[PDB]
Amino acid sequence: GFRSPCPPFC
Repeated sequence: GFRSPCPPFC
């Protein structure tokens, strides 16, 4: 379950 803005670039 990756998505913007997090995770994983938060």
